[PDB]
Amino acid sequence: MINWQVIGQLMSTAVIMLAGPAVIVLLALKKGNL
Amino acid sequence: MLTLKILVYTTVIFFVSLFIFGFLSSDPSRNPNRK
Amino acid sequence: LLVIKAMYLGGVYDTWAPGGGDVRYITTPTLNPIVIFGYVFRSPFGGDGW
Amino acid sequence: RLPEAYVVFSPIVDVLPIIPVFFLLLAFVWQAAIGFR
Amino acid sequence: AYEEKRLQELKHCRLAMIGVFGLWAQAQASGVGVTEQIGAALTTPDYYAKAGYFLP
Amino acid sequence: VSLWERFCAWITSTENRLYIGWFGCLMFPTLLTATSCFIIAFIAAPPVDIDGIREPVAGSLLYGNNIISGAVVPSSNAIGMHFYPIWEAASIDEWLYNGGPYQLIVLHFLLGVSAYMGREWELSYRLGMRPWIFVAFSAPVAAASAVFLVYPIGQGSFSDGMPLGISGTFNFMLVFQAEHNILMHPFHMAGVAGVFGGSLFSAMHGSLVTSSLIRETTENESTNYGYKFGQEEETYNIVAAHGYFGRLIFQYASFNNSRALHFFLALWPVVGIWITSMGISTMAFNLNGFNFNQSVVDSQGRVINTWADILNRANLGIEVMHERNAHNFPLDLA
Amino acid sequence: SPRFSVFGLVGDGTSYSEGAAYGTDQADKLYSPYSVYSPEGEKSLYKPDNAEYLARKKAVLAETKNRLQKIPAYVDKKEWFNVKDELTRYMYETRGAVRSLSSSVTQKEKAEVFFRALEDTYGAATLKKGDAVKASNDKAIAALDAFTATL
Amino acid sequence: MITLLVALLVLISLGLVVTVPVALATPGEWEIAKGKFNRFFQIWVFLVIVIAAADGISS
Amino acid sequence: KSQINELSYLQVKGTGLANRCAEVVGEDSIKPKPGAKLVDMCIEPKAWAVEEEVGKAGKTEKKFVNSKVMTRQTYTLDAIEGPITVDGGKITFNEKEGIDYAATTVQLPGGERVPFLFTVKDLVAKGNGDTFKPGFQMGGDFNTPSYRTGLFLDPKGRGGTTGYDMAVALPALQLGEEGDAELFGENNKVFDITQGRIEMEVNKVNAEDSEIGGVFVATQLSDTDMGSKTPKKVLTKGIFYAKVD
Amino acid sequence: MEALVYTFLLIGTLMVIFFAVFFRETPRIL
Amino acid sequence: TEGTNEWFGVDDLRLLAVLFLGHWAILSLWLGSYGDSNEDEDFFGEIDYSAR
Ligand code: CLA
Ligand code: CLA
Ligand code: CLA
Ligand code: CLA
Ligand SMILES: CC(C)=CCC/C(C)=C/CC/C(C)=C/CC/C(C)=C/CC/C(C)=C/CC/C(C)=C/CC/C(C)=C/CC/C(C)=C/CC/C(C)=C/CC1=CC(=O)C(C)=C(C)C1=O
Ligand SMILES: CCCCCCCCCCCCCCCC(=O)OC[C@H](CO[C@@H]1O[C@H](CS(=O)(=O)O)[C@@H](O)[C@H](O)[C@H]1O)OC(=O)CCCCCCCCCCCCCCC
Ligand SMILES: CCCCCCCCCCCCCCCC(=O)OC[C@H](COP(=O)(O)OC[C@@H](O)CO)OC(=O)CCCCCCCCCCCCCCC
Ligand SMILES: CC(=O)O[C@H]1CC(C)(C)C(=C=C/C(C)=C/C=C/C(C)=C/C=C/C=C(C)/C=C/C=C(\C)C(=O)C[C@@]23O[C@]2(C)C[C@@H](O)CC3(C)C)[C@](C)(O)C1
Ligand SMILES: CC1=C(/C=C/C(C)=C/C=C/C(C)=C/C=C/C=C(C)/C=C/C=C(C)/C=C/C2=C(C)CCCC2(C)C)C(C)(C)CCC1
Ligand code: OEX
Repeated sequence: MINWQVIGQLMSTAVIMLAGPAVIVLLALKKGNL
Repeated sequence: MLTLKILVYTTVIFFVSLFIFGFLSSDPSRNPNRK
Repeated sequence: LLVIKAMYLGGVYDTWAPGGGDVRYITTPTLNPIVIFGYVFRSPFGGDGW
Repeated sequence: RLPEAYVVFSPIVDVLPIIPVFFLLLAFVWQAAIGFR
Repeated sequence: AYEEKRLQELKHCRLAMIGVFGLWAQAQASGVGVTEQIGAALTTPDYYAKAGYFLP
Repeated sequence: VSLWERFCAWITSTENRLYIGWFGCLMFPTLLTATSCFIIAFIAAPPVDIDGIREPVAGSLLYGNNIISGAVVPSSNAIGMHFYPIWEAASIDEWLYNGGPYQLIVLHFLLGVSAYMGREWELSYRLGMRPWIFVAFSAPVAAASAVFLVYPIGQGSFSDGMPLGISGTFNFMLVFQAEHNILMHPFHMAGVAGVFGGSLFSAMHGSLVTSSLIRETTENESTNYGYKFGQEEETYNIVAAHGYFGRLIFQYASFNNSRALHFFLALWPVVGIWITSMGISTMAFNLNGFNFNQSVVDSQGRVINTWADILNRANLGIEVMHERNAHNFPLDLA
Repeated sequence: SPRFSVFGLVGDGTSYSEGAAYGTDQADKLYSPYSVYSPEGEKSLYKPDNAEYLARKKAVLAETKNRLQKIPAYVDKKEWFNVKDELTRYMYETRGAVRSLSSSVTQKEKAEVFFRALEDTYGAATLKKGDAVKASNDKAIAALDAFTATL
Repeated sequence: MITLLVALLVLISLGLVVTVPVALATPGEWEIAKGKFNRFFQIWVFLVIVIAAADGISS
Repeated sequence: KSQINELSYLQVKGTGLANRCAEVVGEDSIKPKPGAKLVDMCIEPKAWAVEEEVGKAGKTEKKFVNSKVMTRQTYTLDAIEGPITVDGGKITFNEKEGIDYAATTVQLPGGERVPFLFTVKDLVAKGNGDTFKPGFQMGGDFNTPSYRTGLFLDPKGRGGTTGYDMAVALPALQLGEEGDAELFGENNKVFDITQGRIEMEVNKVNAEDSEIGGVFVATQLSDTDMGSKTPKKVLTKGIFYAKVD
Repeated sequence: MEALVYTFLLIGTLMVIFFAVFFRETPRIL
Repeated sequence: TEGTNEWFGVDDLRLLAVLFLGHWAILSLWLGSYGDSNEDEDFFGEIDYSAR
């Protein structure tokens, strides 16, 4: 009874809204066509 | 009542058709740049 | 596709159905243009509701 | 409820509709990373 | 203007060939004439007809 | 050289005193119809049974009103959203009894003010201007269509439209607060920020131009005679106004671009009035403002009141007293 | 020092105003995290096997035939509104009771035949076809007894 | 088994969400790496069909 | 009528047919049974006249002046039922239920609006004879209830069974020993019940449908507004229909 | 009787608006 | 009758006649400028300045 719903929701929120800035950070490091 | 309805229908279709065929009267060309 | 769904592939939910509202094959759609375009050319106001 | 083979992924499904809002925010991050030029 | 009349004849020839095919095919498919199929479709149904104009 | 082309050249002529245009072919007949019917109904119109319960409300000056209390009363609740022209009314006295003039004025006003908006596009096109003055006028047009058309549509009756009167307007505001809690709606809050900010920015921009006017007059003549109509030079020191406002708050918070500044003067009230017009249009379908009644609760479970609860006691006083004979059942679902 | 509950993890959690305690406040398992109800197992007070539920559905099926039999008395008159109202006033509970009693695969296809004839009765009543209502009303009755004669 | 395959499809999709636009928006990497990315596209498409098979078989 | 029952609700609505009475076809006779009962009595007024002193050519006789209805098509009573009692010689009708009242407002020449509750409430109507005939005459008195109930609030918030009992916007009138006695008639809302008189007259009887129908003439008093104005006499004429069983 | 004053003030206000529009001082350059 | 479902509010054929006659009258004036206009004359702008 470790309440995995808010653990699951806040981790899946954090993975998802870091995946977008991860694309732009990686393209800034690769010096891509931004 | 129904004589007034003929008069209003005649009046509305007069001004709406002036609006319609006026904006069909090559209205983009009526600008001060050309024509 | 909506016509195919309602007439052949399962039907659509008809809240007006006899017996209670249910899924129903629409077998006789209204094809009369006076009825059909009578919705398009009626008043938008109360009782008419375009 | 999701079907029984998929109720493990129920917290992931809770964030999936918000992802279109994250796409509008992504266009502002990309414009800021290029410097708005 | 005579060659325009020849073109008006030919374009009406090709159009009415398609038109008389549809008349022949609808008269078989409906069983009635075309004024009798159009006039029944350009009229309101008898269950749909408003009773109408009972306001004194 | 044809008759229609000579009529088209006159209609779209920029040498008329007032521009007519093709939107004026809808603007001038509808608005003069609504003006003629408004003046006659405001001065002399018999009392209107607004709530459908055969309790007629006097609205005109000849039936004992003044300028403040006088109104063109909305249509009967028995009519609802039904179209009520004169020719559907069997006598003009029946049309006047059932609030007929309200539907005539409102529908001709809303058509005519939409055509006023298109006329504002049209003259800008014939003058070679940029087009979007009429987009700014769309914010008061959306507000007029919300309280006269959209809110009747959602509530299902022209009787719930805003009355064409001063005291009828305040009756419209109070009943709207009791039934929808518009003060706690954030779209009215953005509208208040639109008109408080807009009159702030009007007084701000008007101050800084008047503060930084260049010497062109003497102490005897008016200061406004330092501007000549048609002059090419700037009439005020915008560097001095930017240096003032940049020291009043801090430097980075002031517009040095006059084009960006005047765009901000256009955007703030117009977006604010657009949002509050979509507050009225969404409270038309009873998506009401925030309800925080009995939301603060102590440990035992008892309700601790807040300022929203005292606001709720004033909403309760309007709603138990509004339309006091019209209700038969314990919920005002209309 | 006030009562704290970070969502369910840190603090009390089983307090009267904690909103993100999904099932951690109560002992019995919920249907879902997004529910306030326990599932549809046993310990539930609703028993779908019970005799008063079956008898309510059978009483709908019996009175349906009584309402279905006064249809042609509206069709030797021409009260077409009474035909359409009879098929929807009492008979609104018929589709709910017939599909609840249709368990086997032949019950379901014998039930839709009654449903098709019921919609033929209704559609002929809007079209005011007098012989077609009665020709559908006997088919609706004859398919109704065929469903009830199964069980 | 379905829960194992969808969890693999989520991980492959999360890898393709952050690597496909990087490969397309650096101006040479897609034509030098698309055999590797079409291979992941086919494992992605084949996972959907195997899940659709296992879901329909179990129903 | 059989014709009206052939129609849908969607064919009738908006048309104004729902405010009309059915017409009866034929001259026949119906003899009511001991358990007989009128069931769907429609009563449609077609003329309205309010009594007022008028100045015709040189004098000031009392005339019923024809007035125009402003409450549009809400005036027809319908679904009136009640038993038909057969006395020794005569046949009587006691109405019990149904929509036996309709609030109507007529306008007089001059702009004067006369609201009145057109009603047949508690009608006991005595006939001549024992069967319904094309010359049969039924008539009797009814009770007109007050147009506003005691729950009705006036513009100042005063009513009979609810409301203020004082002119609350003039608080200094409650001063001295006389108080607001000059405003007593406006502060005292009184429920008044007056009498009306209807005279029906059958002229068409359909025996196969058991339907009668003819004309009527009725007189009653108008709204008193809880005893604040003097009521006017309203004469109405029109058509009725009933089914006899 | 005060409605005579109310009508005269409103009609008098509209007459000022008429003269302000059609009898305005025309803005002129030079 | 106002709540009945009539096309453009036409319940009498008088109203249909004045709708046609009103719309055809401005059409006939408009055809005085745009009748006798060539159908095959095109342009490749966003706007045409053809004739009067
Ligand atoms: C600018 C002109 C104008 C317009 C637009 C209106 C509009 C209106 N008037 Mg007003 N009126 C006007 C001037 C105008 N008025 C003037 C000058 C007078 C003094 C004579 C009046 C006197 C007057 C009175 C006394 C009344 C009105 C009323 C009305 C309303 C309904 C009238 C009606 O039913 O017409 C008929 C309208 C039509 C037949 C519609 C024509 C539109 C066409 C068909 C466009 C449709 C295109 C179509 C969809 C395209 C499909 C094509 C596709 C199928 C291929 C309407 C809001 C009534 C009212 O206010 O009710 C409350 C009313 O009682 N008017
Ligand atoms: C006592 C002073 C006072 C203050 C500070 C406010 C403030 C406010 N009122 Mg209130 N109000 C007041 C008196 C006041 N009011 C009075 C006397 C009345 C009549 C009785 C009202 C009636 C009223 C209504 C009906 C409403 C408000 C609303 C508001 C809010 C937005 C209004 C707005 O944007 O205006 C225009 C102002 C600007 C465009 C300038 C911005 C001002 C902000 C607050 C300054 C921010 C500074 C920032 C934090 C500093 C950062 C930079 C820093 C590093 C230097 C704002 C919180 C609205 C609301 O409730 O919103 C939630 C609303 O609906 N007011
Ligand atoms: C100090 C407190 C305060 C403030 C600043 C506001 C501010 C506002 N209120 Mg709010 N309100 C308040 C308290 C407040 N309210 C309270 C306490 C209540 C509860 C009683 C309300 C209940 C309430 C309601 C119900 C409504 C508002 C609305 C509004 C907005 C009205 C402005 C507008 O939209 O006009 C826009 C302009 C117009 C409507 C006029 C249009 C002009 C037309 C197009 C042309 C007119 C020409 C004319 C006929 C002729 C001209 C003259 C001629 C000679 C040329 C404004 C944001 C209204 C709103 O938000 O509507 C969107 C609204 O409906 N309020
Ligand atoms: C890879 C292809 C594929 C696809 C698309 C499906 C899809 C489906 N199968 Mg499965 N199936 C598959 C492979 C597939 N299966 C395999 C390999 C096997 C083993 C042989 C099975 C064995 C199987 C069985 C035994 C059953 C299914 C069933 C189903 C349906 C499940 C829901 C339902 O009850 O139907 C009801 C119908 C729907 C829910 C309609 C869903 C489609 C709607 C219209 C959405 C589509 C919208 C549109 C395309 C999306 C936009 C796209 C884009 C262009 C913008 C669903 C349509 C069930 C079924 O078919 O029931 C009749 C079922 O009993 N499948
Ligand atoms: C030693 C000890 C004991 C220690 C104790 C510590 C201690 C001393 C602490 C004290 C610290 C303390 C609080 C000091 C800080 C001072 C401080 C800021 C206090 C005030 C408090 C407070 C929160 C103030 C905030 C109020 C504030 C500044 C609001 C303004 C917000 C703001 C950005 C407004 C801008 C609005 C705006 C954009 C308007 C412009 C629009 C407009 C029409 C402009 C017109 C215009 C502009 C032009 O530009 C030009 C050109 C022209 C033509 C022109 O028309
Ligand atoms: C954490 C949350 C993250 C949120 C992410 C974002 C969410 C969506 C926000 C949308 C922001 C869009 C930016 C648009 C920029 C733009 O407007 O440029 C237009 C000009 C260009 O600026 C001018 O720009 C010029 C340079 S250039 O044009 O940009 O090239 C320059 O010359 C000039 O000095 C300068 O003023 O901007 C200005 O004139 C200043 C006005 C800025 C106002 C926009 C703020 C938001 C609206 C105000 C409030 C609404 C009113 C309602 C209140 C009741
Ligand atoms: C009032 C009712 C009258 C309408 C009658 C309805 C019949 C319609 C006409 C049918 C035949 C016309 C021949 C008449 C002869 C005639 O004179 O026509 C004339 C007409 C146009 O020719 P004109 O010379 O008048 O001018 C044409 C232009 O060049 C402008 O000048 O041609 C057509 O419209 C024929 C189109 C055939 C279309 C048939 C193909 C349809 C198949 C579906 C296509 C699939 C598309 C997918 C892509 C692969
Ligand atoms: C010198 C001398 O002596 O004589 C001279 C002078 C003279 C007399 C003037 C002559 C001439 C000129 C003539 C005879 C000209 C033409 C005569 C004629 C008869 C021309 C019909 C065309 C019909 C068409 C195109 C039909 C399309 C019909 C179509 C496309 C349809 O869809 C059919 C339809 O049923 C449906 C299927 C569906 C409906 O929805 C629509 C309708 C109802 C339409 C001569 C003989 O040439 C020479
Ligand atoms: C379906 C699915 C999926 C997919 C999804 C995804 C993953 C998507 C993406 C997502 C995204 C798409 C995201 C994005 C995000 C974004 C963000 C988070 C942003 C934000 C930011 C902020 C807000 C900031 C901003 C700024 C800047 C930068 C500067 C200037 C200023 C400002 C403040 C404006 C997965 C794989 C999971 C798997 C499962 C299922
Ligand atoms: O109309 Mn004007 O206010 Ca809307 O809620 Mn219901 O209805 Mn009446 O009451 Mn409340």
